[PDB]
Amino acid sequence: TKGTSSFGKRRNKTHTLCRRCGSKAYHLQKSTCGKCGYPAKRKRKYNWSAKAKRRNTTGTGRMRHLKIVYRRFRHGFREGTTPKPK
Amino acid sequence: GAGSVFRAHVKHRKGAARLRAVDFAERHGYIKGIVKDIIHDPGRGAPLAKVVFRDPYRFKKRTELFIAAEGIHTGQFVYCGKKAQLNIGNVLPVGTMPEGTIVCCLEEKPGDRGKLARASGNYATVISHNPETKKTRVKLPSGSKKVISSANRAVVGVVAGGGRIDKPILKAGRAYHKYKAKRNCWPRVRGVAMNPVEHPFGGGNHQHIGKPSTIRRDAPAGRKVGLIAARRTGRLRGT
RNA sequence: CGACUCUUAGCGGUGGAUCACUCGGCUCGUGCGUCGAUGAAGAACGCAGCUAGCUGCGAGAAUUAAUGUGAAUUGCAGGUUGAUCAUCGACACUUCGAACGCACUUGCGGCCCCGGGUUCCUCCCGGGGCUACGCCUGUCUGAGCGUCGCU
RNA sequence: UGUGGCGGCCAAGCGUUCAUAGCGACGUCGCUUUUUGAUCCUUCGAUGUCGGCUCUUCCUAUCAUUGUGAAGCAGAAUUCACCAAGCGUUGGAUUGUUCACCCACUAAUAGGGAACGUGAGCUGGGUUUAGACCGUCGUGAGACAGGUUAGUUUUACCCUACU
RNA sequence: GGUAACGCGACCGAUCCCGGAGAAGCCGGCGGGAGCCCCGGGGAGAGUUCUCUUUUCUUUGUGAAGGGCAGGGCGCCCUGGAAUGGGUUCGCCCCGAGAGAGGGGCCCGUGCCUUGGAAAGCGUCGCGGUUCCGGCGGCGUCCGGUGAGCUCUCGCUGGCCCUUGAAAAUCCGGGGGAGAGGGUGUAAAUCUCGCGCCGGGCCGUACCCAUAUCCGCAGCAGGUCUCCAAGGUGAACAGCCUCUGGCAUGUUGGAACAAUGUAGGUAAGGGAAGUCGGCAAGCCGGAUCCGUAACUUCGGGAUAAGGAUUGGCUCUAAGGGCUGGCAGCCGACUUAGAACUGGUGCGGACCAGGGGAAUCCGACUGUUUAAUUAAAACAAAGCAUCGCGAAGGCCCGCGGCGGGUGUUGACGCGAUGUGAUUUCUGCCCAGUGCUCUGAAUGUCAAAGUGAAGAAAUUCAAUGAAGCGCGGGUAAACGGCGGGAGUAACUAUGACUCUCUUAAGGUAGCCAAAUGCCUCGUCAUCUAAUUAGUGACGCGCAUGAAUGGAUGAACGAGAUUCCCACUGUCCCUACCUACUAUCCAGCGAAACCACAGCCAAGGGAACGGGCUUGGCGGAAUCAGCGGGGAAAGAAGACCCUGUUGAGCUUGACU
RNA sequence: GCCGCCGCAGGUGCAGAUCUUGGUGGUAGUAGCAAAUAUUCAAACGAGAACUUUGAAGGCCGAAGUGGAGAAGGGUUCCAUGUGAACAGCAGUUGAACAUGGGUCAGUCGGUCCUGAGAGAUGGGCGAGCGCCGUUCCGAAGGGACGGGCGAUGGCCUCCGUU
RNA sequence: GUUAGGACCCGAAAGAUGGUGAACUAUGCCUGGGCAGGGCGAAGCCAGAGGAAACUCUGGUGGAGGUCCGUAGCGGUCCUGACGUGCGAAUCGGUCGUCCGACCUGGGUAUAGGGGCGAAAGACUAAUCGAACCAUCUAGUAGCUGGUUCCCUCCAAAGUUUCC
RNA sequence: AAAUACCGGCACGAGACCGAUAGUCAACAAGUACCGUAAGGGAAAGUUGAAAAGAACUUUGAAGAGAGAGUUCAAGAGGGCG
RNA sequence: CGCGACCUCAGAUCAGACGUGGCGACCCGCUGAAUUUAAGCAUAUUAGUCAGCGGAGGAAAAGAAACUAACCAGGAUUCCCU
Ligand SMILES: [Mg+2]
Repeated sequence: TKGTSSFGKRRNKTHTLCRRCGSKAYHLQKSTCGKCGYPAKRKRKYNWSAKAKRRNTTGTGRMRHLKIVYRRFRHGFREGTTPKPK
Repeated sequence: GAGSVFRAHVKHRKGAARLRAVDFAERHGYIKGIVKDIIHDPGRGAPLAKVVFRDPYRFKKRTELFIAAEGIHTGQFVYCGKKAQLNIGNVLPVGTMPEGTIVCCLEEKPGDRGKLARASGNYATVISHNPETKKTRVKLPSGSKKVISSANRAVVGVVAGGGRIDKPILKAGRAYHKYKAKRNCWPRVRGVAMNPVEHPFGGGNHQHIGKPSTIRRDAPAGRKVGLIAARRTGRLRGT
């Protein structure tokens, strides 16, 4: 009676998708995100979680500002100049 | 247990009955209020009653909750103060009343608005007064005589609802609803039937105690279970 | 004889074993060694003529204006005085999100300026600029029978 | 073969009289594993271990029946002994009972083995998981050849053998 | 306007204050109004019509929004004062603090019809468009009284609580008169009355709600939150047959009818005699009428134990409303009695009690180890004490006048020991723990004082709590002996003496859930009883709130005997269905050193393989369980490792 | 693309390890397609019908249904046309199977307003520290408003939103 | 040839650090729903009879319980039945205890690991509870088992003295 | 400030390292698909032909599936084709 | 009562400047347990150990004497060798 008859009562989900990190880690009762942390300003990270570091890296996302930071660093930080016309 | 389970459940019981705030009108004057209605408050065994006053400076219809005394009716003028007369249902200082007066809702110190002797059928008895330095010996219902600085005030009469514990409990069906209303600690389990890993008196194959139930007062938590510093035990012989 | 049990020569099936190929992994060194409220990192959602995923981009949305050079793409529709690509110093850069009016049910507030409505006389609709925390030197404003000046 | 059981030797002697019908004191020679002991050879990558129900063959250390000897066998009857396992050797009250006791009857109600015969053949009544009761001991978690009470039993369709 | 409840059409008015709805438990009974059903006649469609049948069934009206009339509740104000006590409910309660008799009046009206509204819709028959058309024309869209029938709503009244049955936004209601309005009219202000004009943002609206859309690895017998609910039989939302709606047997079809399986029944005769074990299985069964013991907490027993009856057809008698001692008209169900008669047949299928007497434990309803034990376990009604007066009792905490008890005050907060009614709870501080008291005090840290030394060092009194000291504490743990003489036949014991600690087991119960000896000794039931009941305690090791005696009714508690009946058995036999077998289609798993004709010998002391003797002659199908030390799991038993965990103590730190 | 020779170096020699991954057999065409009563004929698109269609007959569920609709949950599963790669343990023209398309419309329906159990920002204090106690608790806590006066504006500052 | 480092390879019975779970089970609070058909007549009350009084009987009304037979509904004593490589990693048949009150329960919230809950069974805590799941230390320890790969030639062993 | 450290990133070069169950787990639309209520765990996967010249034409058959032809050096390379 | 200031303490949509956080191979300051070694084990060892918190830089730390030192003396800091 602890098995198949117990799986039938399980219908009300507690965990759901978060809005900050975007993972199935938002408990509705405690109102705290299990992955990153919804009330706190800081993100929950640890050193023993070696695979959690390589799941969400900085190289996975856009780096739309970071690549133009490198592209301006390889030029030498000129500030709003114009190329020479014809 | 520490909390959140064995606490008393108080939802419909709103507020508490407090004594009137002291001022010059209770210091060297008196004032009249009316009795509106009495009602059995949930949780408390003794019923309460609405006593309507008015503020001498402001104009809001005030109200005060007091313990209902035995033999009182609604729609009655209650005076209160130092210069008030002697009748049933009258709060007044202790230095004005003579010795041998049955009072309840007594203060241990002037200012706490009534703590001592205000449960169902309880009253503290003034033994004798002392004019110098304002002292008063008052015997409590336990038996001890406390010294009170005579600055407090107390109503006259016993509390209504006397003799509630004289009749034994009729049935466990009434007892279950009564203790469910009061506090969830009614299924009292024997410590021998309890497990020895949490309760100290548990363990063993047979149902035996095997250890002295008397315990020293100087004892930490977990061990302090039983007769706490028992001087004697058994049948009370004489007094 | 036929059929069934065993061995050998030739051939067919499953398997991808051996060998070979590698725009791929592993290690070391060199010089440089930077994010962000002027809204960073991250997540979701949209953008192609036919467009699922990846890549690219943000309603200007598989990307603009400009420079070097010079006649592309392909399965099909189309055009040298600048198509393809490389460069980009100029701009755009959606919503949530350090996310900043409150909650996070996307529902509710408040201030100012414009267009219909009017003929400021106000309700309704649309657009824009605004509205968190502690702190610093200049202005602002009032508290204190603490001080004392003067009547 | 320490234990149980059996067969011979001499024959103090009992048996009214008389060692040898029936026997037997004292020692004494061999035997077996349906029993209790010792031993530790293999099995701890396991051979499902108590009894009760059904089941078959085999042995004789024979209880009766077939056929002959032998008495302290007037007849029935008692046994001592041989050939000899062909065919026979119940029911019920109690005990969980192996064991043991009683009653009625018959021809005898004789004694055993099969890896303590026997669960992919049944039964769990008691032992043999934890739950509780009473009594003793241990200060104490616990122990009582001292009990009580309820306690999950999986699969052959593969081969041989049988029909 | 009226004595008045109150009404009409708008009929002012701030700050502040007060009150109401909001916003309140459960149950029993009664009454009224609706909806769904029941019937007679009249209409539109069909079936039966070899025979009869005025037969059988479908159907017959109206929303929201305003007003009137019924009908209910009235704890709403007047004329009047009642005992020889009145009106009055299914029940009751009320009454010179104001009953009956009389007049008015508000609240709800969902029942009636009127505007909405017959125009729409439902059928029948015909006319077209071969069709596209809220098409076209005639008729109906009824006449009435009822009913403990089922459901919903409202009203009245009583009972239950040692339990008193929620808060917030919102609105108007009432005193209140500082102010706004004016000089005789077209007055000003004031408008909650009837109107007229413009809008009311955003989010979601499809399907299932279950033996194919939820969860269980899946077309998964499991779990699974709620609404609507026909006729007869019948007390019944019980069981069976039919109406509406749904369905094509749930991973397959055909064939014969082997054994052995699964589910059911029938079985001549005996009736638990088999087996630990009436385990399973079987009998009785409802209603009416008569009638009922022992013991008792007088309530239960009890349906005690026990007996008689159970159809059809056709009659008789009894119980009511309306109108004008009296007559007529409408009448809905129950009960009682009699004869005829059916093959003794009738609760004809469904529903559908086993009792009676004893022993032990627990009062019992109730919680319970999901998944081996539901019970004598626990919760338990009663009793007994311990601490504490907020400067504290207890618990939690790392911390902040930290929180809980506490929204609380000895009839209170925590803690135990036992635990329905009735009697007792004895003796003992020897020991271990608890409490009280102090300088008469052996002992006594740190720090302070004084003395010696050139200084680090050394010495002395004082020496806190606690220990020791004196008392109580046995509803704290626990404990409560042994040996001899002895009374007129003997057997056996009253009585007496000694050793010894804290007095040495008090009264009851008893070979018990408690006695090794022991299957202890006696009556009993039986052919027999290691079984049960009734006895004496002398008890390895019984014993008085770690409890004992007693105990009415009961326990899915553990045992004994007798009725009742049965294939449990004697002792086996027969039938049906689902099975199993063959054919079409599809199509696993376990196991696998290799294979499976034997006996003796030896072996790591029980082999299919070694040796010697018997034998072995294609290939498959339905059974069977003897073997493959049949598969399982580096044994769940025991021991060891200088291997780990939990409980517990005065082991060690 | 590779071999020998002279020196050097190794992740350099497999039969097992209840060795790892992958592949394939005896088993084996074996066991099996049995929880809940029931189907039978005519024609039909189609090559093809024990399972699909309509027409007829016979039944079951018996209002606590094998009925109609909801909530959680599922997320195009609803419908139309075409298809015949895989599934519906054989079967299929059919189906919740595949591909193209349609399909959910609110001033009057629920959320939106509020509080209950409870959570929690913040005064304050604690804490090396991300942070902790508390919901009034040690606080400079009403940014609202009826009226009177004074300068100014929009419409002849008349009266109102005005400032 | 030997020692230390992972040191021929693999292997537990456990310890610490940090996060996550009361959707199954268990206790509360708030807001709500449901629970046929019948027996027994406990209390209030009326009339009559007897009696000097006190008071006692008879015939009706009426509905009370930790009430019963029993539906819905809550769990499954026995047969150790069917299945037991199941429909099913705990189902079904006969069969019951209870069913106006210590009745079951729909949603939101509180309580999390030497801790919580617990009408008290080391009982339960997501198919896992004599101390939950995942990652790290960790390749933790192992006087102990299991295995450890070409050829040819020559030499050729001990199950012991003493110690812990 | 000076010589000191760099395992991540921005640009490269080199190697007595490995070669599709090896090498980063991932040589390809890899922390991707997928599982768990969650902290978390975590795969399988290269070799057509130099060139698609990818088979026109006849027949069986409803289509699936065959039998002859064509390309090329060879189908001895037949759409999962060293 | 009335008039002007010094000190303590006040609110911002006052003009204008800051911090919040993702990541972090190297570094700075703090807390910093046991598996194990000691064939057992507690002193010791593992071990200023993993992990946790705060923070900026291309480096940080770091730096000129209340120094080494008994020599016939040297004289800011840093890394390597003996
Ligand atoms: Mg017998």
